[PDB]
Parts: sequence; C-alpha cells; structure tokens
Amino acid sequence: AMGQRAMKFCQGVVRELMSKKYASFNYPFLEPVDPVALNCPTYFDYVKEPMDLGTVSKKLSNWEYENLDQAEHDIRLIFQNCYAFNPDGTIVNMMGHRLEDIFNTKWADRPLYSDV
Repeated sequence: AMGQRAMKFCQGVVRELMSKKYASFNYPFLEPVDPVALNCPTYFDYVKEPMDLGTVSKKLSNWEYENLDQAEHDIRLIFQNCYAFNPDGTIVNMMGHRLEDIFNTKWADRPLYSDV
C-alpha cells in the first residue's frame, strides 16, 4: 500500500533512469533480457530474478511495491544481474556501472518515510 509521496518519488527515479538523455548507456536495461534473441542463451544459469527498468515502472504503477526499500531492491537487482552475467571491463558491465552511478545519486533524495 505505498503512498503518494513515495510513489511519485519512485516513478521520478525510474523515469530519470529511462530517459533519452542516458540512451547511449541505458538501452540494455529498458526491457526484459531475451536470451536467445540477444545470443546469450545461458543468461538464466547466472540470473534467477530478471529485472529491468520497464518492469519496475509497471510494478510501481500496479502498486506492487509495499515501500521504498522494496522498490530500491528491485532497481538494484537490475545492476546485480548485469554484473552477475557481464564481466568487468565488458561494455554492458560499464554501462551498468554508469547507470548505477546515476541511480545512487538520485536515490539519496528518497523520503525518510515510505508513506502508506
């Protein structure tokens, strides 16, 4: 039962991370990974909870997050999944760190209280 202030804040963070301003490095994180189409057929030997920014935005809009900590964890999972499958130094790994850098900056503005 997340409240309006927390909801608006979260949607704002997700909207920021998906915005075209970051298109040159956020495009791997906008939609669900498709292992076969991306020629990474072993993706789900490394990842067991897929998450992407579009999915966080849908769960948000469907009132599926109880509170801000829960939302933060789904967003953070996008990047843990990235590093679980893409080694250091690869392009997608580095894109993930750059987008996470922005997430870290934006998330520190969160309301102290996750209203209900």
